[PDB]
Amino acid sequence: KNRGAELVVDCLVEQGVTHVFGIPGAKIDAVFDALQDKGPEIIVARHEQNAAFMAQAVGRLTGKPGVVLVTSGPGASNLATGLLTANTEGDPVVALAGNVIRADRLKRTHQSLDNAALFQPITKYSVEVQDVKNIPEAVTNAFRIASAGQAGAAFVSFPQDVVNEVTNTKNVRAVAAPKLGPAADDAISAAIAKIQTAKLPVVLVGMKGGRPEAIKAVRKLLKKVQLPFVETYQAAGTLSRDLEDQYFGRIGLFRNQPGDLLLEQADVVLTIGYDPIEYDPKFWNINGDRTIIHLDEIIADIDHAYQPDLELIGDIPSTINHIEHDAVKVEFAEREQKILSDLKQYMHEGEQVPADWKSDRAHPLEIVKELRNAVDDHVTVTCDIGSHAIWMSRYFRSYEPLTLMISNGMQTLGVALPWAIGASLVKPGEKVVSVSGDGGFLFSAMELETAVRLKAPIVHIVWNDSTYDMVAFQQLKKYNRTSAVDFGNIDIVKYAESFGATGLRVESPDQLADVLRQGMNAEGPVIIDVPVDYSDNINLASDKLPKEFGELM
Amino acid sequence: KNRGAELVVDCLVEQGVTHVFGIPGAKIDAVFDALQDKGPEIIVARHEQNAAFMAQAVGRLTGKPGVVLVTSGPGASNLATGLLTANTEGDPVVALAGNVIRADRLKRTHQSLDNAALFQPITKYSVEVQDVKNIPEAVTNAFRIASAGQAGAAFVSFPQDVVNEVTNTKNVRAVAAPKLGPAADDAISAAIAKIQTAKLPVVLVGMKGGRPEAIKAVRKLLKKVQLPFVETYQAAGTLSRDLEDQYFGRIGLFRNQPGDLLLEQADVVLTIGYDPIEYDPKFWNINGDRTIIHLDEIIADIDHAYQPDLELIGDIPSTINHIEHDAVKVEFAEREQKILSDLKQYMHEGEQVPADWKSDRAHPLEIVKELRNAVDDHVTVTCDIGSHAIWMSRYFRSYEPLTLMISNGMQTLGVALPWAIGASLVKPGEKVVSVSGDGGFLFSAMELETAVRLKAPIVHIVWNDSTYDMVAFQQLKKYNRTSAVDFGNIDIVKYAESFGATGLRVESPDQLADVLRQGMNAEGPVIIDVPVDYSDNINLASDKLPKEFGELM
Amino acid sequence: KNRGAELVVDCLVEQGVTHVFGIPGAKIDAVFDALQDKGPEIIVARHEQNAAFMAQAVGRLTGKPGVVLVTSGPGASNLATGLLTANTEGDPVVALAGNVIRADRLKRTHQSLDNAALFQPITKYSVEVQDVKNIPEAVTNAFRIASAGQAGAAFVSFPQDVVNEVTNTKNVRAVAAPKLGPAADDAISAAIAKIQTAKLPVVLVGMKGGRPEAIKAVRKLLKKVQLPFVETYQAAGTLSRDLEDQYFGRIGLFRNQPGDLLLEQADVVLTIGYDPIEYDPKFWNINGDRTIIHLDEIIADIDHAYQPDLELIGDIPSTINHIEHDAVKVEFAEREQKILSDLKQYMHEGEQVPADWKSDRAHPLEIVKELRNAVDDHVTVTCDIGSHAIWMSRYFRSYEPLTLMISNGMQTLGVALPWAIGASLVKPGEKVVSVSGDGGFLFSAMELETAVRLKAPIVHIVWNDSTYDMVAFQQLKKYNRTSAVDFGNIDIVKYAESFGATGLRVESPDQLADVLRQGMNAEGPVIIDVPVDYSDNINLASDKLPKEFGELM
Ligand SMILES: Cc1ncc(C[n+]2csc(CCOP(=O)(O)OP(=O)(O)O)c2C)c(N)n1
Ligand SMILES: Cc1ncc(C[n+]2csc(CCOP(=O)(O)OP(=O)(O)O)c2C)c(N)n1
Ligand SMILES: Cc1ncc(C[n+]2csc(CCOP(=O)(O)OP(=O)(O)O)c2C)c(N)n1
Ligand SMILES: [Mg+2]
Ligand SMILES: [Mg+2]
Ligand SMILES: [Mg+2]
Repeated sequence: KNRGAELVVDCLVEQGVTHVFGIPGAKIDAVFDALQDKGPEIIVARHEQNAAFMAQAVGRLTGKPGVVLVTSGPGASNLATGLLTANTEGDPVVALAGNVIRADRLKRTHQSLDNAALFQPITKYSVEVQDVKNIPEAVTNAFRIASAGQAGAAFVSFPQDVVNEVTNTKNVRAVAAPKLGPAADDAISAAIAKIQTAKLPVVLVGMKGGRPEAIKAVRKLLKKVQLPFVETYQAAGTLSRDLEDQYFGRIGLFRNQPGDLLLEQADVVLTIGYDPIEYDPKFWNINGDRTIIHLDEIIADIDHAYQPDLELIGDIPSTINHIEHDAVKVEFAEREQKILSDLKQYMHEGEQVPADWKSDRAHPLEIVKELRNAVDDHVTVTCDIGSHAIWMSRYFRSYEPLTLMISNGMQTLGVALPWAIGASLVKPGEKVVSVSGDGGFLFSAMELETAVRLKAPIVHIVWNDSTYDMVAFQQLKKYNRTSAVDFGNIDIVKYAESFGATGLRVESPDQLADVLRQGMNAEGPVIIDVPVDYSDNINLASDKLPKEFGELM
Repeated sequence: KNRGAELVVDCLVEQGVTHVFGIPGAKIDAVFDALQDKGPEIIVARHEQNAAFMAQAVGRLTGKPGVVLVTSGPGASNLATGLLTANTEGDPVVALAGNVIRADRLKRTHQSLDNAALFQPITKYSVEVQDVKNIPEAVTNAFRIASAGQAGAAFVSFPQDVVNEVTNTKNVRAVAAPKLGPAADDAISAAIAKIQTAKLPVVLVGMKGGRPEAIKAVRKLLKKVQLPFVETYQAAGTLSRDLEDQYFGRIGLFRNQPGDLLLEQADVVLTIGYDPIEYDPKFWNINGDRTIIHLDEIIADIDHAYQPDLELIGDIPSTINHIEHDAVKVEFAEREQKILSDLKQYMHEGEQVPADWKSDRAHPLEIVKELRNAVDDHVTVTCDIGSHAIWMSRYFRSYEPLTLMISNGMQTLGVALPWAIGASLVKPGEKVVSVSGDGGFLFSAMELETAVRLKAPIVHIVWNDSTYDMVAFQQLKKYNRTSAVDFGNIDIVKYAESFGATGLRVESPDQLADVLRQGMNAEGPVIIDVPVDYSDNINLASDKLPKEFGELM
Repeated sequence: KNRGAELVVDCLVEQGVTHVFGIPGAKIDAVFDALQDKGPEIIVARHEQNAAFMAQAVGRLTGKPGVVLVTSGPGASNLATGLLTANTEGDPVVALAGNVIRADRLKRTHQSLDNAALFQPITKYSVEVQDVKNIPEAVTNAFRIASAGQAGAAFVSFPQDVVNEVTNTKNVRAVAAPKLGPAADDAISAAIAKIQTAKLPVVLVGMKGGRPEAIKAVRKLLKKVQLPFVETYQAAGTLSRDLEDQYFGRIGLFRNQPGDLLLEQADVVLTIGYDPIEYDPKFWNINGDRTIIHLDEIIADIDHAYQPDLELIGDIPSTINHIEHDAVKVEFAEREQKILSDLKQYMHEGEQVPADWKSDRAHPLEIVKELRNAVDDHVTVTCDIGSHAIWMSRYFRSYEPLTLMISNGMQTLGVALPWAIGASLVKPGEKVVSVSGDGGFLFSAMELETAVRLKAPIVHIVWNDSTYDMVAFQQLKKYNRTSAVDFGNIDIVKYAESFGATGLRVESPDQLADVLRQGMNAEGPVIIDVPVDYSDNINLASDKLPKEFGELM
């Protein structure tokens, strides 16, 4: 029809977008109309927050920007947290939003605000198009900027008259953002030299080390050089079953893990795609004096506790390959071998249900174990935020890239189920597993209607305790009292059923394996109610292990 | 304990705040701890969005800022829409949010962002406190600005170390924002003179004419001077059964109502507390030279279609009282009486179900009528956004200030149920009615747990059609096709039941009266499923009436 | 012609603007072109900064916004300090700036930036017009907001294509911002009662008390009730020769003046149009409980040291008149008479050159005295920032509204000379005196070419010491050493002459009176070089007086 709206759809077509997540409204209507003629499939969301989470999941899983499309005013403002989350967790997302006509842009008029100014602090790129001619340029740059390292959120606002205006404007080529080359040669050489001369060189795999191509490169380096390593939460899946012996767990949240003690003992740390948001360096880079090699697609943030002696800036997998090719196996002296062994044993003890445990409900580690054992390595598992997520982030092994998805920048409640829906669209023919607490579940559970409507093969595990627990035990640790953490319980089975989904319940802890398998074999979306005992949770913040290990040394 | 957190709580105590809506988190924990010792009762929300909506309703109902308290990062960013909606709909709200420690404010660290920069474009006042001493000043000023005409949102962010820091800083007195005097005497005199000389002076009652004290003054003026009048949606409740003959209904959305024709025929229009966001002056102030008198607490926005001949700026009720005191009854000539008379007849016809109507579902006007007949004058009714809300906004009579609440600034989906919860807390012991479509219902339906937890006597009416209808019929008018408006239906009765609420269904249109009454007579929260036939909705945007009236003229 | 540019000019004509200060450039050309056909006279500045200062002076002097017109990029950005200064000193200014065409607004292209975002934090109103039809609305609203209390800066940006676009858009009426009524009667009565019952009530005249209409009202109040009073620097001109006995000087900068001690001894303080930027309440409102009555056009800022017991909010002059009408003469008991008398003696001693003074250069007080004696009451005197301005702000009497202009919000160097040029344009045919130090002189001395071109009868007094002295003596008090306060001297006489102006020099202190008079009797701009001895400056910050009065008490 030659409107600005058609230019928007044309960009989405050129970009290879297959799904647009959105909710329509008057100001953005023409784009939704143009999408009836051609373009990506519209996935109708039940809340713009969830459309944004779904777009985030697509960006994380495909490396190409998830797309969310909304109307003016509350349509756009409902995107705030979603875009903020994607923008701090390395996920490319392009948001497209309506606004009032240019002529009324300054007025007190229905659903008008400064769209661009609102998204400026929470996006890589936030613009409003004020001439129909500029649409293909603004949108194309939005895609490129969202994808370029470090990937993030891009926001483009369209005044209603701009998307409705008839124009003879041409589209532009979807010029793909090009990758950087590997880090400079002298820097690669210096890193190899730092690793070979080290008493105990260790690898810290972070956010951008968790991409598939980076994991593949990391694995070769780890196997050849036989470096011990650790994961941040978003680096989950770096581990392969072959590397279990060199693996020292997931660091984060509280400094009391074997990975912390390993990092303390290292004299050289090679960090890969490390965004410190996942775990501030003031937590691990302590004790004193150790070499930091910072390997990433962008330069490091300088911190009191993070002053890289060496920066290898460039494309991450290429850089890792250069190191791998010329580095040789590292030989450990006996002192360090013993250290590695002890930490490995402490690690194994940390993963066990306590000897003095008895309960009418499952221990978190029982839920983790049974879940891991009922789900194939290749199945994508998404996780929400809370005490369950501490357990999952630490103890749920993952062995394939992008099969354990966690919000570890913004720690945003409600992401798990919509992430799973985004995942299922990206992985047709595959089950997707989502895990949340009961608090976070209701943040986005209305999107279960979307899952049912799509007949998505999603299995949602709700850890049921009836509190905002992650807040609660930290409150007890600081103040010895809780505040605003209690709510009533709902019937999760019947909630599921009211949406036309399947609802299951682990009625007693011994039924865990059977019910989980039943979910994996059920038709359509499943919600599983899993009662959990959280009395052991305060130990997630316990300082026993760093003290024990300190006495040993 | 004497922390910054105690200073925050002391301010709430001095402000006379009885309820704080919020969700705790690590960064804002100390304030929630301090609220255990004293201060307002904490209402735990199931989403910060709903906490903000609840605070908005308290603000609208009480004239004192509703208070919402949230943690850093996604805690704060989830407030965006809530605060924006309050900021543009005249509702005083104070938001208090946590942030990361000052030393790390610039870092990539968990849940960190420029809180103040984010809320700057969508609030009257958006600040971050960087010294514990400044807390009582920042908070007190936030309350005053939130309350001062025109009322809106204020946002205050606290870095974690600021609220945890021990200090001997003194509280400040809660100096209440003072009301203004009436508009200048000469402006009042001139306004009276222009009204007395008019062939057809009419009153347009707007957003700030909808406050109890303003409605009280407005009614005396209307009664004595015998002016025809019209309401904006947020002026609902201005009407008394005694003023029905002077009442030409609610204007808004589409220019096709008797109220539009009244305004066109007027030679003098007195607007009262008129925020043009409810209905742009370009829609009604057309086809002819006409005198505009702007009575408000703030100066007017100048528009092509709104250039006031006179501005009466000052305290609204006292200004109206000065006019009422010296104005006298207006005498209509026979020509103008017939105009008024004909418009009243057109109005009556518009409120009727068409004669050739037959359906297996309720007509929207049957739902409006039966609902109104089942609800006592004093009961607060909240409304959501959509086609249902158009029928309610036009045809649901209200006879008391603050008994029909509509989002007529941002038009935000999901407000109705959380608004009903806020209302129930402001008016303990009273039923509160909430009305939504099936689309908007799921935007906020998770807050049903809160309602059940409080044993709130809320009765929620769901208009069931299975689409985003308001978008849909407008798409058909423009494009002769819809886009992205379809979703599946959920079982509303079973949805309600899973929360421990009561679910009812109008299974056939003849049971509407009984089922409504059954809801009004139940204990605890009720959700009512009401099937509706929307085939007449397209006529809501029809130009038939202005055309018919044009020929008559 | 009927482009957007013509709509801009039509707005200036309707506003009654007689002078536009500006510098042309490609992006804003059309407006400058349109100004050749009709509208205000263009005054070409030699720097946009100075164009802003000149507009600020016009706003302060006329109460109608000074108007500045600049191009895109560095044209607009050169306005920052000027607008920031106007915006915090109560001066109405409207800035009109160009920008890049809409299509290229997001590009790296010559002179493009987000204009509106830049000016957002430093203006009352900062907007960009994106549709030619919106021009008349945006501009008219800019004038009203700049003028509305509290007056400040409004900024409007025009993309080049918007102002070059041919349009049938109509102008809008220049609807003048309406006056508020006085404060409410009950607040007035209460203030009168508190004043009558006071042992020692005093008036603090502030920024918005310095307007001609307010001073006029203030004078009646002070005369009838016989209240002692003090001025802030921007309240200069409140004094008349008849009120000298009730006059306790100008407060500000350092707490060591009779006015501070007066305020301390007072039990009731009526502040008038008080913006605390001129002197923070934490300096004067100390050592004891006292009643604060806040009289202003806007609500007060609540501070630890400022919690008004009463707020009288409304039109300032009317509110004062209402007080004056019903208040009666205050009777002082002997204790208070002695306090007042003691303070007048201290005040009189403070205005004298020390007896032990001997120097080969003038004492600051000799310059002040001689200048005052060489300048008629009506002549506007503008002042810069520095040690010279402390002497002037304290000791230069003014007897007429708007005849001593000081930057007491931002304290901006360089204002004096451009302010004098603005003044000379507001008051054609009158001499204007400008006073600066040698440091601030060069901040804006290039505008001397503008003064010479206009043949403006300006006499500029340069206090010559060869340092940034106000910084220097303050550095010595804190650190006992200076840093970066020294620069070389220029030949001020030759500087003046190179511009085609007259340069004079006070070669010895005894020629002070005659050289100044020689400047006042000269034709065209004159710069006067006056050597000054700053060895007594450190006493401006001396704590001597408050200690002596403390011992006396
Ligand atoms: C949007 C948002 N609000 C608040 C928080 C702070 N917060 C962290 S964990 C938590 C509660 C988690 O509760 P739940 O989902 O039931 O999981 P559980 O800890 O009980 O296993 C909250 C409110 C957050 N991370 N995100
Ligand atoms: C947060 C938000 N998203 C989108 C819109 C645009 N919008 C206006 S009405 C409507 C659909 C309402 O559907 P429903 O609640 O089922 O009521 P119905 O129209 O069917 O009566 C939408 C999506 C909006 N006003 N607010
Ligand atoms: C734009 C700007 N830069 C710096 C300052 C800081 N400052 C305040 S007073 C002063 C000294 C100015 O020296 P001068 O004009 O010669 O006056 P003097 O003190 O020597 O009389 C300075 C630099 C300022 N007020 N404004
Ligand atoms: Mg829980
Ligand atoms: Mg619907
Ligand atoms: Mg100097």
